[PDB]
Amino acid sequence: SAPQWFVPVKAGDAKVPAYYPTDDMIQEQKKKLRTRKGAKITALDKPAWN
Amino acid sequence: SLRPFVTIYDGITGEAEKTPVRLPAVFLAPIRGDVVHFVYRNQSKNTRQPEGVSTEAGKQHSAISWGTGRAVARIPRISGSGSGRNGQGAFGNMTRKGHMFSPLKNFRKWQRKTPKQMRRFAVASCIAASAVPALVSARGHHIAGVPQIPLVVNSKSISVIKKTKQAVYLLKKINAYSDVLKVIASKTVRAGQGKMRGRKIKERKGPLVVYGNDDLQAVKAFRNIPGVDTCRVENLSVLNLAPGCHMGRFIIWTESAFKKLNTIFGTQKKMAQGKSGFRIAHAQMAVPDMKRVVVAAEKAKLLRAKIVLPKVPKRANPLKNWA
Amino acid sequence: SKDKNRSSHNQSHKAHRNGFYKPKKSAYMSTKGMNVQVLKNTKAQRKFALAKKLEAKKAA
Amino acid sequence: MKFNCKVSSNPSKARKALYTANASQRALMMSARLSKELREKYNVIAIPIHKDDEVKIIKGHQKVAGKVTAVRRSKYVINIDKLTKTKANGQTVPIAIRPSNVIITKLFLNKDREALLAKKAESRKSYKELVAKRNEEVAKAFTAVYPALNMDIFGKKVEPITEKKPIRIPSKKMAEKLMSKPTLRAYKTGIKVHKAKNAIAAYKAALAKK
Amino acid sequence: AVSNIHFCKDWRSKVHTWFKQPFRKIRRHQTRVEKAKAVFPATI
Amino acid sequence: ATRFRQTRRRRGHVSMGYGRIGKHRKQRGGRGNAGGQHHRKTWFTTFHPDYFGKHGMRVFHLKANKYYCPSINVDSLWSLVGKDVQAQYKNAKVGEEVPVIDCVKHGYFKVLGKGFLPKQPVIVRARYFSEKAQQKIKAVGGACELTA
Amino acid sequence: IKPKIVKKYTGHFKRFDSNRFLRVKASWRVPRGIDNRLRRKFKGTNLLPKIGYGSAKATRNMLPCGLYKFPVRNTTDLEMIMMQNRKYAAEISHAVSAKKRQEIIQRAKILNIRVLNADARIKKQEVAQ
Amino acid sequence: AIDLDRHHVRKHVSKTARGNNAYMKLLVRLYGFLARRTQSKFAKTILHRLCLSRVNRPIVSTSKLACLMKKHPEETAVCVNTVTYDSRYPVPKMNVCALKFTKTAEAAITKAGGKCLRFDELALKAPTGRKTVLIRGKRNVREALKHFGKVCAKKNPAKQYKGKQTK
RNA sequence: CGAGAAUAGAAACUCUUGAAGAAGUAAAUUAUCUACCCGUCUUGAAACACGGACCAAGGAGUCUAACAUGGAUGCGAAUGAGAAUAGCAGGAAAGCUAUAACAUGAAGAGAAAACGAAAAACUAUGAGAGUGUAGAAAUACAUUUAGCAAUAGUAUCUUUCAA
RNA sequence: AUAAACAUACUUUGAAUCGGCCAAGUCUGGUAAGCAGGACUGGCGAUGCGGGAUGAACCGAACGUCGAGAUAAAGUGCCAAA
RNA sequence: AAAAUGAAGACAUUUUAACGAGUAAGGAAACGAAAUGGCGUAAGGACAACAAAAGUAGUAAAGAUUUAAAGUAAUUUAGAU
Repeated sequence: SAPQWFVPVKAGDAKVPAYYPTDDMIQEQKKKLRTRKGAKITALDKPAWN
Repeated sequence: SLRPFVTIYDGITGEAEKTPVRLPAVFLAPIRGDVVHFVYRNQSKNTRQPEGVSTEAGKQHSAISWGTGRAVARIPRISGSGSGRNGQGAFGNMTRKGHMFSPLKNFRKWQRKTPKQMRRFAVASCIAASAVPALVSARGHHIAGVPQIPLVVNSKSISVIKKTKQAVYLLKKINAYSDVLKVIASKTVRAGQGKMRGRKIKERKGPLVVYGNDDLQAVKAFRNIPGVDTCRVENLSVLNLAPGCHMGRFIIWTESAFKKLNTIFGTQKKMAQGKSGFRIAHAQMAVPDMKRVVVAAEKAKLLRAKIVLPKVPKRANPLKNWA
Repeated sequence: SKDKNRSSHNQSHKAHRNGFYKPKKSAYMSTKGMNVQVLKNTKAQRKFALAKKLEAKKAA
Repeated sequence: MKFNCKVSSNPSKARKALYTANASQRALMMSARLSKELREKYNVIAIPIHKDDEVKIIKGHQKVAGKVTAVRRSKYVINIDKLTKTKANGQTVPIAIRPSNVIITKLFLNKDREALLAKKAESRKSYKELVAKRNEEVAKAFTAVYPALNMDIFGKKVEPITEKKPIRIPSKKMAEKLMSKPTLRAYKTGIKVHKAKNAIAAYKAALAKK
Repeated sequence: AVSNIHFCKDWRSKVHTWFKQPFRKIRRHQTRVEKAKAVFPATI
Repeated sequence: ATRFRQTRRRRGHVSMGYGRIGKHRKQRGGRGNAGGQHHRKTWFTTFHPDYFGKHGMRVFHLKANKYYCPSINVDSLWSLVGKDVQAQYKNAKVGEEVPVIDCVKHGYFKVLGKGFLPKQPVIVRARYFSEKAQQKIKAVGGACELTA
Repeated sequence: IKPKIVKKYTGHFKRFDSNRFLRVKASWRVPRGIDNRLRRKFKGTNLLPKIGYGSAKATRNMLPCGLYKFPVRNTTDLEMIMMQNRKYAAEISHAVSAKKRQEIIQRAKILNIRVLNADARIKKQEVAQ
Repeated sequence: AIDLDRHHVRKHVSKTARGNNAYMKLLVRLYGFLARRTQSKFAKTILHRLCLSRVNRPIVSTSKLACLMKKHPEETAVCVNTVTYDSRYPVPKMNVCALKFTKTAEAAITKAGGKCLRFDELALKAPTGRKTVLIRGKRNVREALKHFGKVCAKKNPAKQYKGKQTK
């Protein structure tokens, strides 16, 4: 498996080292920013803790 | 002392000799960086040539101070008139065209003494470090491909080498050419005022070819190769085995020189023959490892368990904090 | 050019920074100048007791 | 390395003898190389340049071929009729060329170049027969030790020794403790960098296989 | 310790340096060899 | 190593560690051992209390070779021949063959008696002997020989 | 994630009398004069560098982007921080040519490493290009 | 502020191995670990004596070891200092652990049937110390101590560094 | 009514502003508070005490020799013998090798003549090693043993008119 | 009784210094001095901060960079916070 | 200062507590839990693309002028001309 710090990206025909894989087996992954969850939706009648 | 075996390779055919050679006892001497540093710091100064300024430089005037009452300082002044030099500053240290602070004298101490037994201690410690691949590579040598880091070549192959094309061929066979090409590719020019004095090129250090008494014809072959230095086994010193006071030089031994090592340096129990009065010292520790003592003391149930420091709670106010 | 002659100002403050060095115990136990006959008796017994102590060591 | 104690390796002394050299030693320094056609005819590599010779510029802006019209030894240059520059008001002046940027294509050989060229030719042959005598002697000593091999092995490719016999020495445990901090940190980083490269190489190979 | 140093005179003109020492060996050894080649019984 | 002196650490300090009230002037009481009896008398009294005066008889030309007499004690005699020889002749007595210690050959002229000898006979050859040296050699079963 | 970098003094500790005299530079020197106004710490002029001004240990030598500077001279020197791209940022040396700068910039994008001199020694492609 | 008798200054006790000796550094690492874990006063003693300066670790001769080991037949003398050889007196059979052994001292001890141990073997065999006898050499025998003080003193005069015209 | 204890219960949120420039930082100006000329001698200088018109470059605890203390280093009753000097490879102001004169030390006192060290030591306190009990986590007591360094005091011995 | 284990006892090597000045529920000479010389202690010198308008010594209090509070000497008509 | 951890992480480790004024003066280098920590000038010996072309440089060095960044500070780093 890949190291946790290794996120391969595609190279536009630029020179690459031997160890770096070719882009044909490199798949891009969409950048992820959000890590928190939104507020849960409770019943209309029940009041919020806040 | 089991003294593990060491293989000897043929420089031309690449075939290991059928008779291994016991590792000389000089390779188990303590590797003392502090002792090497003391010797190298002293020995590196022994090539210096005497220098000094002219004795009469800046003192060739008949100047006397004008004294006070003339609105000028009391530094001596050149006498006479008619030129711009007259009435100017004189011998004084801070004046222009005068003598400097205490002039350098040619009878300074250029060379440094060192006890003989401390010099032999440092060579043995430098030889031992040449058999540690970690220290050899960390010094800046490419020894990833060599068969054995105490690299020995047959004395039969050495005796046939008469040209630099053959010496280069042997170095390729034993996978020692990685260092020679590093020196060739990284050669550059000096940075500073050393170029006017003649020192222009600044190369790196490569393998050292230690040869015996029967290899006096193969010396000429290796000397023109860039970054390859040859030294006789007896003439070893800290200036060869630790250039720049970094121990762990990559050394190529020959069969004649390798076998003479035991006679020259002796063992830890036998006084040396070539260097009379000297014997390899014992390290302060018999086995330079701390693991075997811990596990045995662990087996005896003597060590306490590892302590993790408790988290000291922050101070609170009991009068206001009910908890 | 008259100058001040002497002053004890700041002297006690100096003497107490490293306080009064008391003598050690061995100072009070010196025996030089003791009574002549007393030293003779003490020497006589110390010689007698040592010889007895030594002959047992030689015996064993 | 120089071993003749009479000659000096001081750069400053070398330049001083270059500027103050007389005409006798200036002629032998402004030499040029013969062309292929002339080299085959005379078996001579280079000769001192001469007037009315024909040369060909090989380094510079204009690689023209012309006739030597002036051999100025005080300036250590030569002049060619083809290489000129108009001096604003209209007159043209020759352009100086260093004699090491040209090769001679036509000699001006009256009577002394003929004697020189013959002398230069035999010197090449005499050295060639002397090198041949040394080379066989070197080869003869190589056969007496390796009778199954021939000296041509030194000109071909070399096969490294791939055997990797290791040796047990009771100092490899101390290797990390015998380095100073500046050289310990560099050694450990090289190990860490080398491992990471091997990890990416391994992951790439697995992806290539799959 | 009470010092007894005799530098009140002009020692700078009394200083003798041994920079010729490494070349005395070469001189004497070469001359010693030359005599042996001339009449070897003489250097005996 | 000029980079480890105190001068490099006092750059920026005006007086270079020599004081402002009392400067670093040329002299501090005279050149050499000046004033040995006037203002440096407390130094010579304190640290060389017998410096000034005369004592003993003059020797107009002292023959220092006549006082040369290296000494060795009895306990150190056997170290001249080593422990290997000492153990070899450990079981000897009168009548048979006994090793001879040549102190003069080793550069020792007088033999003194200090410490204890091993309980073996031995022959000691030397130029001078102390009274207690001969007693200890004879009390062990040995003989003393004179030389020169 | 980025911690809050707090500086205890954002100004500069200028030398005493460096404003009045041009021979006295602005680089700090402790005044050792016996009657110096600043050394005696008078009112108004009592501003000297003291160890108490040091910034927090956690966020020391950290650039405002939140990473630590790491100088690089070629593409191979980038591999030494290729595993720490969340801690270190590259920094092409001031003497690296424009040709070698392109290789470093295009390689660091492959290795996902932030470069701070990404707009250095760019060619004339500024106007009408 | 606060009226303190004196301010906090570095305690004048060594806590590591003086110098750059790689082996002596590891010994302090070993006994600093043993003293912390085993909590034995013997390891705390050996750790402390390993951190003294060279002048404060005086030598012990084979003659002194023999006298101290007379009534301790099966024991291991432990001295953190170089052990020299007293050629005047014979060396009996005994086991000694010391930092360094003189070539002649090691030969004499071995030839008598004894053993010459280093401090790692002692820690491997007797970590807390069970059949050992702690020994240290004399300190006042140094000739430098003679000249200390005032040579004009009435009670214990010094020894008057020799120099110009000393009688 | 109720401490302990047993048994069951419950916390994940809103709004505004920001590549049309948020937060921070810097420069210039303004405003409130604040600020005497640096170096030096001196009890005391911003001083009506002295040097300083301005800028650049140069500018002052160094070298040799003897001793002592101290930290790192080798060897250790020895250490040094890069004392001169003699050899070795290589061509070398570098490197290596020389059973060696001597220097310091192993013996000290006396002006010198003349001499030249054990009762195989003693006493006191003192480093360390165990076994048991208990608290009980570490640790705190009981008891057996050893007594190094250091300090002090004793006998005994060499030299001195005198220790 | 009270305090004292970063307690205590030191050993070695060494720097600078021995022009001092002020205060006072103190003294001597002098008509007296911001004079001359002393006993004990605290300070200035070597020392900034808050107050006494200003001040080497007075009163409070001695200083790593900051925030919030309770304070000290001393103040609360305006300059000037009360 | 004391505890804990300790072959290499890293920020010269982790935790707790006390402390931090200062002229003359002192605290040389090295010492893993480091017997103060560092910046700069020039020269000498090494190291500087680890897979046989191995630090930077006419795709613009040193220097100079400034703009910003890092450091309590000595100073360093980078952009533009």
